[PDB]
Amino acid sequence: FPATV
Amino acid sequence: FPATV
Amino acid sequence: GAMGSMERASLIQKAKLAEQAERYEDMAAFMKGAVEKGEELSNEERCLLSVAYKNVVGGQRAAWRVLSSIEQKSNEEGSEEKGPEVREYREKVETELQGVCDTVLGLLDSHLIKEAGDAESRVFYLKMKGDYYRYLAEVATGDDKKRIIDSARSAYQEAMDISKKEMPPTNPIRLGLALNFSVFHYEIANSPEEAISLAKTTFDEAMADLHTLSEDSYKDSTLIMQLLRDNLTLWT
Amino acid sequence: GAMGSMERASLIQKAKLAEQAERYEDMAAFMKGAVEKGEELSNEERCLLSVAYKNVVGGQRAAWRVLSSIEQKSNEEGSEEKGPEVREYREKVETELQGVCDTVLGLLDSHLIKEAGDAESRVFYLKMKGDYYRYLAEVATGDDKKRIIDSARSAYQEAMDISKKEMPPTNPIRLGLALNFSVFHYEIANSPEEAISLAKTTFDEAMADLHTLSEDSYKDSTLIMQLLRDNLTLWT
Ligand SMILES: *SCCNC(=O)C(C)(C)Oc1ccc([N+](=O)O)cc1Cl
Ligand SMILES: *SCCNC(=O)C(C)(C)Oc1ccc([N+](=O)O)cc1Cl
Ligand SMILES: [Mg+2]
Ligand SMILES: [Mg+2]
Ligand SMILES: [Mg+2]
Ligand SMILES: [Mg+2]
Ligand SMILES: [Mg+2]
Ligand SMILES: [Mg+2]
Repeated sequence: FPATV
Repeated sequence: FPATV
Repeated sequence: GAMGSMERASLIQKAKLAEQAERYEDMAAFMKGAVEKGEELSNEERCLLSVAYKNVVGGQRAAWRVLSSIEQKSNEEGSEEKGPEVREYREKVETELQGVCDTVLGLLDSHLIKEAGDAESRVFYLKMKGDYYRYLAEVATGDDKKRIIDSARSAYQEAMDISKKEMPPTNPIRLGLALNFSVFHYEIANSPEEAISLAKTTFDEAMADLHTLSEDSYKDSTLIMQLLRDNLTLWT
Repeated sequence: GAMGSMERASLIQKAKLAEQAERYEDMAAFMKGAVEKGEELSNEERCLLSVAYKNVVGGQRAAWRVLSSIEQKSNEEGSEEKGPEVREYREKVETELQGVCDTVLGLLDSHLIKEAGDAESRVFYLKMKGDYYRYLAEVATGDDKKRIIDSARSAYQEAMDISKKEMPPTNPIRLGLALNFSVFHYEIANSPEEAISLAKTTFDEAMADLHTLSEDSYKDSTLIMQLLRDNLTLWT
């Protein structure tokens, strides 16, 4: 999965 | 801490 | 609210204790209680609220993905029928996840967003609104799926418009918003080109502004810039 | 019980799904429902029950230790008074932990132990009874603290007596029971010499019996033997 903050 | 199972 | 009898300051203190103890459900309940006191949140308090719910929903999302994967494999050819249990349990986790999202969105709508006038608070809350609609979109399949997606898009877009007018390109909230809206484009809106364009433009505009920053601000901004680069590497 | 309407087999299936999803609270609730159907548990089902509650209480114990450490530092000299919040929140976690222990002990008493006739089931449940009294003892400070400790000791001792009569020295349940009873001696009963003696004798008697085992049984037994050695290295 791609990075989120 | 010591090991327990 | 079960937190109605506890002092606001005690709720914030206990949220910090819960974080140290990795008790994120408690942390979220304490922060919900603090929001419901009706006063605006400081920057640190907004961080506590977001950290608590991000961890709670993150665990639910991970569990939902595991169960959805099992459910999909059970529906392939040659798979032995094993009854309704996998769907039922995936639905149970999904319903709990939706409940947490609805709770966060309810706090934002009553009444965090409408009282948030400074860019740092308003962009932060609108980013959260986009995030929690995005989590609803990840599990949505019904008549309202397009409206859930558009709700995420609309909140992210208002946050982007404010952030571009009112924040420097290195502001960590602006960067994190762009990171997440880019992921929205890639994983929700079937728009990988828009995701890639947004991540690249955000990275390049932040890079050109790093020279204005102190050492500590530089560390914060470059950390999020690296996440943008990580996604770009994943996608290209 | 909220699980009263679900089939026993569906509860077991969902417990396994919950384990895969790392949803240990759900796993424990499903297994509690399965126990409450009133039928005896198979070896795999006993494992699911123990894994679920071990993970739930393990997380509570870790959180309790974090909070107790903060509370103790707040009570040192020169520490700024910060109110009742740390004690209150430690007490909240402690009460939840005690509730989980009481729930497990209740399942064992009504009626798992009394129907367990084979050594493998009876020793397993008595080990669990000792473990959950041990967790109660870790947080106990009141009039009944000595009785809680003796309840753990008594359950462990009955399990040891059965295991020595009815199981080979390499049996993994016998080994895990000895490991945990040794830790009881060291960390609860203020008896480090007994802890060390038990771990060493258990290790040496298992070592002498390994020659009787298949490759797969050897792997299971040596894994627990290594934990005994790890504790001995920690203690000597
Ligand atoms: S709000 C959590 C605490 N984080 C921070 O203060 C820093 C600046 C280290 O990182 C932030 C801040 C804000 C956001 N955001 O997307 O709103 C992301 C990050 Cl990594
Ligand atoms: S019950 C959990 C599954 N574990 C096992 O079957 C093996 C044999 C791998 O390990 C066991 C079994 C029983 C116990 N015990 O103390 O009751 C411990 C371990 Cl590590
Ligand atoms: Mg007040
Ligand atoms: Mg649904
Ligand atoms: Mg553009
Ligand atoms: Mg039935
Ligand atoms: Mg107490
Ligand atoms: Mg002896």
